[PDB]
Amino acid sequence: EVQLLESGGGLVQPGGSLRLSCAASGFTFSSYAMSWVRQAPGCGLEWVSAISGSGGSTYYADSVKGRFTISRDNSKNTLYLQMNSLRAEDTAVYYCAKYDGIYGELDFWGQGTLVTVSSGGGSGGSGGCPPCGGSGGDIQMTQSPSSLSASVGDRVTITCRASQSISSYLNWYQQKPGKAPKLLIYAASSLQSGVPSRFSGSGSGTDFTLTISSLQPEDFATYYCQQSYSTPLTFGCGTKVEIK
Repeated sequence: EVQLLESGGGLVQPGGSLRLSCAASGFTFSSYAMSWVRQAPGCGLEWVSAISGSGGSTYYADSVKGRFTISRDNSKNTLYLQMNSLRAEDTAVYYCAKYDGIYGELDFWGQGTLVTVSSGGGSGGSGGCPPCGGSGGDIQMTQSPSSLSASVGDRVTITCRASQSISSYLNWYQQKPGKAPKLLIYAASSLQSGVPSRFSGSGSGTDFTLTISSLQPEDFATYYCQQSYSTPLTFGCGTKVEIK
């Protein structure tokens, strides 16, 4: 079993510091880049930072540049996120994820740790949900529809549009309430091992589709697309598939 176990969340005061860790096991740690991905309460997925397998290259979303430091200890099989000058808007669950060097999908996720940045003066400082689908200079991911109502047995198709051509470096994830995301499709159309055959994807360039050929009860969840063409790795806003 691949295992990723995060530690270090908790309550922190604005301006304070936190150091997250993620202990890896069940795969050759130094053979994979790793990512941190966060999800503010009731919001979508936002990519935070990435580090190369050697540790020599690091990448950051612009909102955490200079405050956050990603690092790794390949002898200890541990990934770190040092977070300084924390802001209310950093409140989120933080996930570490293993990155695959060929297609760029995040194929295994930890279970997340909750970071609450608060001084008790109201929850409005967090700014609510951030702008999903990307920010300044990012590849924008437009996911449609935002929500849909369907029933067991229906065929449903979700679409995802990138602001530039990304060839087939597009991934789809499923997230159930209170759970970490799970990779469904990578490279636009390849099924991840263990994923039911009722899921399929297609497309290349800017336009992509995810189809569930027959909606089963366990498939009511939120689905996110994600481009892995270029850093910052952008997630769509998500489609919620709910019962009618």
